[PDB]
Amino acid sequence: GANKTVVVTTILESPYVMMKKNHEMLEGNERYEGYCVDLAAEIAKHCGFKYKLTIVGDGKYGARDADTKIWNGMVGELVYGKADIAIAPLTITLVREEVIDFSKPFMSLGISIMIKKGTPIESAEDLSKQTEIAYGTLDSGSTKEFFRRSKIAVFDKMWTYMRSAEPSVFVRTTAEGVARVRKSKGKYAYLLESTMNEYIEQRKPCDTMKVGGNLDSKGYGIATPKGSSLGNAVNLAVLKLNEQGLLDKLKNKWWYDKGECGS
Amino acid sequence: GANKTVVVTTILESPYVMMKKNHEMLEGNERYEGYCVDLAAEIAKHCGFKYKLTIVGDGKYGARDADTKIWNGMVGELVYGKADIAIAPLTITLVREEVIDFSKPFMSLGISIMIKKGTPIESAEDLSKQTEIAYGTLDSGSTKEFFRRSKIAVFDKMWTYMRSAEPSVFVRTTAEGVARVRKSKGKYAYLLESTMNEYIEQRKPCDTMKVGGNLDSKGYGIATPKGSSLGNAVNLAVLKLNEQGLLDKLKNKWWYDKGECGSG
Ligand SMILES: CCn1nnc(O)c1C[C@H](N)C(=O)O
Ligand SMILES: CCn1nnc(O)c1C[C@H](N)C(=O)O
Ligand SMILES: [Cl-]
Ligand SMILES: [Cl-]
Ligand SMILES: [Cl-]
Ligand SMILES: [Li+]
Ligand SMILES: [Li+]
Ligand SMILES: [Li+]
Repeated sequence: GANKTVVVTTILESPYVMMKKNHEMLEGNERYEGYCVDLAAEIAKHCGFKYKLTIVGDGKYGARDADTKIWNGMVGELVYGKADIAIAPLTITLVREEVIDFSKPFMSLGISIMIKKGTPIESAEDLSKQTEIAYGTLDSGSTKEFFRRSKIAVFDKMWTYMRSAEPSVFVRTTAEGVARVRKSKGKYAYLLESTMNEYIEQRKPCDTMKVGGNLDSKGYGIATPKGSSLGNAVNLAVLKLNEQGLLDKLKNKWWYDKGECGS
Repeated sequence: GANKTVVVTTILESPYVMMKKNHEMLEGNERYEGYCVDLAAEIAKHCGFKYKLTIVGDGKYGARDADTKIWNGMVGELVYGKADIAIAPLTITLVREEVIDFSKPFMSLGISIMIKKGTPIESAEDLSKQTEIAYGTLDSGSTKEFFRRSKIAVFDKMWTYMRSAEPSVFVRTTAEGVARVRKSKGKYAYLLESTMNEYIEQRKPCDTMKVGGNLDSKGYGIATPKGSSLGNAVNLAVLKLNEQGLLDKLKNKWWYDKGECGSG
C-alpha cells in the first residue's frame, strides 16, 4: 500500500535520545536530540522512509516475564506490533534474536563496572569477594540476564548476592544507577555497558570511573519485527554508515566533542 | 562428496586455521587446527551437521574482480555454489552482505598498523604525511576496499598513495605482508586487522608491533550462500556460543602467550 510513517520505538537515555532545550514548545521529532536521533535520520534517508520517534511507554529495554511469557519494553513494542522499528542502544542477545530481527551491530560494547572515584575495586572478582560495597544492574534487560544465566563462578556468586540483596540493588533507569553511585560515598558500584560508562565519565561532576576489563563482548542492533520487509534495507544502511565513518563521527560528537570533563 | 555433508570453505591464516605438525600423515578435517577449526566443530555440533573442511583454492578472502565482475576467494566459493558455509576471519562488509548471508559477528576487531620495531610511525596520520616508509594492504579483501572507498581525509590520502605506489604495496597473503615488514628494515609498514597484528607481536622473532588505535570497528561473521537454510541455525549458534563464554575461551586458547617475547 501507500507509504506510511514508520513508528520508531526508542528510549530516553542520554546521549542516545534526550529532550532538546526548548522541547516544551516543540512537537514531533523536533523534541529530541542525540546519537540515536541522528542515526534514525540517517537510516531513514538511506532507506527512503518517513518516521515518528516514540518513547517506549514503560521505559524499558525488554525482557520476557518468566511466568506470563509476555515481553516488555522496546522488544515488546515490536513483538506486539506497536512499533515498526527500534533505534536505541538495544543489545543483540539470543533470547531477543529468537523473537525479533536485528541488523548487524552499529556499536560494540561489553558489561563494565562503574565506581565512584577512589572506590577500592578493580574487577568483578573484587566485587564478588567483599560485602561492604553493594552493586547491581538495570532491570528488564540484557545485563541482568547475563548474571542470571552465567555458569562462571564469579558471576554466579555476584548474581546470588544481587538477587537477594536488601534494599534492592537493581535500578529502573541508567540515570538512577548513576545517582546511586554518585551519592553512595563509594559503597555502591553499578554494572552497565561500557560505552554508557564511558559517556558518564565525560559528564560533570566527573566523579565516576570505568574500572576493569569488559565482562563480555557484544553489540547493539537496529531491531524490527520478525520477518519485517524493512530489515534488509536497514541492515545495509548500518553497514554503509559504519564503512563511511559516520557511526564513529556520531560517537565522537556525543561523547567527546560535547564532553564536560576537559579535553 | 557425501550426502548431508556441509562443505566448509576456510583459509590458512594463523591461528585461525593451521596445518598440524605431521599433517602429511593425517587425513580430512584432522589435518587442521586453530580457532576456526574449533569454531567449526562447535557450530556443527549445535546445528547437527557433518562437515568437510576445505581450504579456499585461490587463497583469498574475496572481492569482486573489477574487470570480469566475478567474485574470488571464499566469497566466490559461496556465490558460485562450491561451498555451503565459510568459517574464517572473514569481515562483514556491505558489498559482501549484498551477495552472501552472514551471522552476527563472532569476533570484533579493526584495521591496524604493523611496523618493524623502532620505525618512526605512531598513527595513520603519520603514515599519510611522509613518503620514506611505504605501506600497503592485503589484496582482494575488506582492508583494501576500506581505503578505496573512504572519504576520511587521512585514509583518502593513504589510498591515493597506495593505489599508485611502485613497486606495488599490495600483498597476496598476510604472511607476505608480515615478511615484507620484517625484511624492509623499517621501510614497509603493513595495514592488517588488529587480532592478527597482536598475535604476531607476541611471537618470535619479536620484531614487529601494533601502533596507534584501530582505524575502524567491525566484525567477522560466518557466511552462507544467500538464502541458505543453514543461516538461521548458524546465527543462533554464534549467539549461544558467545553468551556461554566459549568464544572468549577460544580466543584465550589460540592467543595464549607462552612468553616467546620477554617475560610472558
Ligand atoms: C545504555 C544501555 N545499557 N547500558 N547498560 C545496560 O544494561 C543497558 C541496556 C541494554 N543495552 C539492553 O538492551 O538491555
Ligand atoms: C586475518 C584477516 N585479515 N587481516 N587483515 C585483513 O585485511 C584480513 C582479511 C579480511 N578479514 C577480509 O575479510 O578481507
Ligand atoms: Cl592511527
Ligand atoms: Cl575527515
Ligand atoms: Cl580462558
Ligand atoms: Li531475530
Ligand atoms: Li555436501
Ligand atoms: Li548478505
